[PDB]
Amino acid sequence: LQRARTILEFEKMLPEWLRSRFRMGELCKVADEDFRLCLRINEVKWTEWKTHVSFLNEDPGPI
Amino acid sequence: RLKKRIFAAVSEGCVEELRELLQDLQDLCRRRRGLDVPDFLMHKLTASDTGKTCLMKALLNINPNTKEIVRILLAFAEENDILDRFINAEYTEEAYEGQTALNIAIERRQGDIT
Repeated sequence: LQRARTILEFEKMLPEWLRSRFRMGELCKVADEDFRLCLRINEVKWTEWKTHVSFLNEDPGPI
Repeated sequence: RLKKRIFAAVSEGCVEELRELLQDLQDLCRRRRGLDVPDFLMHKLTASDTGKTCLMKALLNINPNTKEIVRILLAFAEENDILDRFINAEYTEEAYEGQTALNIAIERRQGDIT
């Protein structure tokens, strides 16, 4: 929590052109006519086996 | 545009749409020179950039009517004498090289289709 206050105070003293260079997230199409900035997190789960039905991409590699 | 409607109908689970696209594929092939007809019919059922077949496209999209669709595509390829090369096609791109339709059916936990 103490380090988090230091991070946000450093972020406010940056110029607006340099705020655009350091940009969290990527633009993704999550639905029909719906574009949102999103953050990617990977995960491995060994205990609940299911057939995968809901996904945004058929091909599972880094594309 | 016959290639586009087959891959779309096989993903959504449209049985009655699929049988009509296959009969029109039967008609387009019979009026031909007759030299490389198995090379022509595998040119229609395969995406050219990835090597993905319409059998692979159905198994990636599990529907309430998936097990009926697979029987239609296998009975179709049997009567055109290409049942071997249709069921053992592979991906060609470097990311997924070697993956087959049996590989997809095991990962999707389809014990009856395997």
